[PDB]
Amino acid sequence: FNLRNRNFLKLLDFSTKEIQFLIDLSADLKKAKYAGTEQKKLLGKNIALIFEKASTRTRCAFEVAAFDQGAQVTYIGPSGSQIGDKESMKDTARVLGRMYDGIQYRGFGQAIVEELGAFAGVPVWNGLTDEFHPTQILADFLTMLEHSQGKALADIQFAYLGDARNNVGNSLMVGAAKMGMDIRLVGPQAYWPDEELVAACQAIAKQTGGKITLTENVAEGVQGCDFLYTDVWVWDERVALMKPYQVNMNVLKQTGNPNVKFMHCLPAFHNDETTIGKQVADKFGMKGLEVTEEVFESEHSIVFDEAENRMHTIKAVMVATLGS
Amino acid sequence: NAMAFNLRNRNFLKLLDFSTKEIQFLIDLSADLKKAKYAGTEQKKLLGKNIALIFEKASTRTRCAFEVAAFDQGAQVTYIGPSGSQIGDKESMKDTARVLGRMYDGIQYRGFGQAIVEELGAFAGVPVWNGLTDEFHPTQILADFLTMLEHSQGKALADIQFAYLGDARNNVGNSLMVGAAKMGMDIRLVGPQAYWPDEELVAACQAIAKQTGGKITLTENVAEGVQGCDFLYTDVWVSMGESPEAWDERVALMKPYQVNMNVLKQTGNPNVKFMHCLPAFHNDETTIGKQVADKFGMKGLEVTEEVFESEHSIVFDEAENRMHTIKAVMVATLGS
Amino acid sequence: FNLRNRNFLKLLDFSTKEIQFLIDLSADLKKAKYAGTEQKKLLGKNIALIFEKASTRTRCAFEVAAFDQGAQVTYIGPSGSQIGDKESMKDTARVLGRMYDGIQYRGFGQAIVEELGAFAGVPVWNGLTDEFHPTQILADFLTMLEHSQGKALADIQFAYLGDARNNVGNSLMVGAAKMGMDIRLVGPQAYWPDEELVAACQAIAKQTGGKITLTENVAEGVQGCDFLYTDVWVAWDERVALMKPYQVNMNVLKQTGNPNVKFMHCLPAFHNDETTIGKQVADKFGMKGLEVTEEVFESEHSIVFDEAENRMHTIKAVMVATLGS
Ligand SMILES: NC(=[NH2+])NCCC[C@H](N)C(=O)O
Ligand SMILES: [Cl-]
Ligand SMILES: [Cl-]
Ligand SMILES: [Cl-]
Ligand SMILES: [Cl-]
Repeated sequence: FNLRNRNFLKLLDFSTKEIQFLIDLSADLKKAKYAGTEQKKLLGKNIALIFEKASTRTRCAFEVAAFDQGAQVTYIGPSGSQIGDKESMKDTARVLGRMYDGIQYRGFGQAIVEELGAFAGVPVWNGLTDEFHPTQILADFLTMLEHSQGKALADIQFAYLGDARNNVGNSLMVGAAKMGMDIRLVGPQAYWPDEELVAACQAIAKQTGGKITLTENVAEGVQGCDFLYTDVWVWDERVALMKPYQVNMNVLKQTGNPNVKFMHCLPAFHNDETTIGKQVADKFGMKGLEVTEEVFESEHSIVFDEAENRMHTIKAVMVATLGS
Repeated sequence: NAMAFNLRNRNFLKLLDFSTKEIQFLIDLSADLKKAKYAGTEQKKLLGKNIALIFEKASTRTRCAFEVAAFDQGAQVTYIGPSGSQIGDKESMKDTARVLGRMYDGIQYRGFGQAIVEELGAFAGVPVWNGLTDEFHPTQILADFLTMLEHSQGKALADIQFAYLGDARNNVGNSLMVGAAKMGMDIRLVGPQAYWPDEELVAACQAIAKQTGGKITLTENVAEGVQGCDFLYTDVWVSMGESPEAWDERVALMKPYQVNMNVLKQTGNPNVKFMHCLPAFHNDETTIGKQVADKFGMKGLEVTEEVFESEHSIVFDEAENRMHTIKAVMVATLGS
Repeated sequence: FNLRNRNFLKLLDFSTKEIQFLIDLSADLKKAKYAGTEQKKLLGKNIALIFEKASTRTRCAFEVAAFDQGAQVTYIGPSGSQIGDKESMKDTARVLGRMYDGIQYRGFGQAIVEELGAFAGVPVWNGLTDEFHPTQILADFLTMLEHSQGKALADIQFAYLGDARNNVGNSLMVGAAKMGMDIRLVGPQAYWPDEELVAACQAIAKQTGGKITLTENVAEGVQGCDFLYTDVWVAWDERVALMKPYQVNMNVLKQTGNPNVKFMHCLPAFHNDETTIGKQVADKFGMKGLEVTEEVFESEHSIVFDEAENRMHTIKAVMVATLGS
């Protein structure tokens, strides 16, 4: 079975087995690249990559995945896009859909990409919107499976620390619900995900055997976790509020799990080697913000495997929807 | 096969640089490449060729059409955007042309004066293709003529009658007039006299038309202009690199030439089709189109939503044909 | 004999024979492309081109060379958010190194590219930093060889006129010392290269048979030269008055006493009124052309477009040598 010709707009649109299939495909494509046996399933296909806001990481993952599979790409960056100011999205979708075989869109509201998905007539893939970051969560779930000693996703427990009211938190929560996982959102109540979405995901989790806990208590939130995940907190008010949710070595110890792994979608502020991270940390007497250098660079840290897996999972999305 | 040989290594700077039969050859070639692509039998004639795409203005259709065409034909591309170049600021176009010509096998240029692209064409040493200037947009019109043929069962171009409404002296108007003269068509340019093409260009086209059996009418009278037309064509009333303050004094002047359902009815032709080079301002789903239309109490500018989305509209077929026709130009001039 | 897996960060990192090898490979690749016999050694490789500062010239040479060799490229152009603002270079290098097979960097301090080179895990190539422009000098040396009536580099004498205190002057001086050449830096004393780099190059030149001369005297500086080289001079008002005596004009060519002397320039050049900037500057001083006159630039002595073409072939050599298989 396949997702041939589907769009990839948000994980809400997919079943448990369909998400698993994409992850399994990602693993097979990864192995094949490393083994030099990769079969080009997108040979002769042309893809357009529309970025209304810069996202070099997502961009590079799409380009490399396309190139590996025999496709060619057109990158349209923030200044290149005429959409919404000079040309409607409906018109733009119909035009691009005539010339290209598939289209990636990274932008603002989910409603924009849904309209592209409705009008383009070829597969449309969401590289990130305000609401959702579905490609990231695929990469994360693949990374979890690679680092969990054969535990399936439904047997995994993880915590996301800090500000969960944003695309990454939203997508982790949906993904966890879908896959029957036990997720804890650990952070200040004001920054828990949207109540409507939580309610929807709780409904999903009840059918899949998943669990969703929202808590301000770090000890309770991380106890027993296989993975700990965080992201940047964006600052005076936010830092003071978020500071207790910093992932440091003590937090790892509080899991009680010597095999705990640490994940971060990146970029991370973990030391004074960025302009911004130094500015903030100095103003606040910190060394690293959402995560400490010690944790970020430890053997528990799997962030660069997670980063690499952006590419393999985006490759799976394109192959599944557009490959032949 | 003189024709094919005679196209090799040419620049594609304006349709004034091509014969009737050459234009027909490129259109036919476009149709052949369109069929082959759909059939999955396309033979790559630009394998190993590298093409530079210089864009001094914004583009969606023309950029993507060059990229896709190049990719389909085995070529690779380097896109240099409006922030990327600055030509003439730090480096002369003569120098830039000579440098790019040593590295690349073909160059596309979209920008300002026709003189600039002609200088590029003179100095590069490889084929240079005009993807739009202030004065001309020749690839557009190849796509438009292919679309007209495809939507005129039986008819050749010399049998077709069409009207262009609006700003007749913009690049698209100019090119449509040239193209119609070259192909023996009956073209009406319908819009205010202040925006008619340059009298020297008109004279040149009228001379061409007399030998092909074409007809060129410039008129401010909508009914005389559209009566009997097979196709009605328009474009946005202010062009790129005109300043946005031009809208203020152009909308009211151009408003009588809006393509609405009533204009279609005035052709007297129930099978009239509508064309537009795109982008179009036909509703409130763009910030600029809403703001301008609202300033005049309009809904849609040069074309109404009703027309644009009707069964008479063939704009997305026209847009797709941008790629097949660009492909033809590159294959003819650089292919082997 | 190979450079497989090496970075190409600066000519200081290479031996005389390694530089010669790269130049010979550039020549071979050039001949192969013209002959239609090129063999693709980067087939299937993906390369990232990071340009923190624009250069359409260097960019196009990397792209075309990658394309000819079967590679695919991702061009990442200049923005408000530079490497090190939001993400460390160490993190960026590691991520890009997992996705790509090779990485070009053009940007700011040499330290940045050295860090990228240390962390990426794949070959890293310097397309220009504040300190060094190594790919340019390889192109220049190939061009010199091609236009030298049978002479090797060690046999060549050349002068660089004007402002030498910058990446091009620095690289030309290193390159010349490495290859045993006789280089004259001809210009006002305040614009000679960094004194520490001069000292280091004088030490290299002593091992290779090279010669480095710094002088303000044009006649003495250009006497006997096979090539004359310059670059743009733009504190715009004060520089131009200082630099004006070092304009390459026909009289300077004649002062070499060499009727076969050739003129080189890394480009872009201000040689007339057909650029906004060149016209704006020249007009203040009643000049037509700044560092070079139109007459010299467009003359039969000028080899600037051969030099420009050679940016591609030499960049191709660097990628093939380090990443090819
Ligand atoms: N991206 C665009 N606005 N394209 C329209 C191109 C044709 C139009 N007459 C122009 O020169 O502006
Ligand atoms: Cl990103
Ligand atoms: Cl999602
Ligand atoms: Cl034309
Ligand atoms: Cl160097």
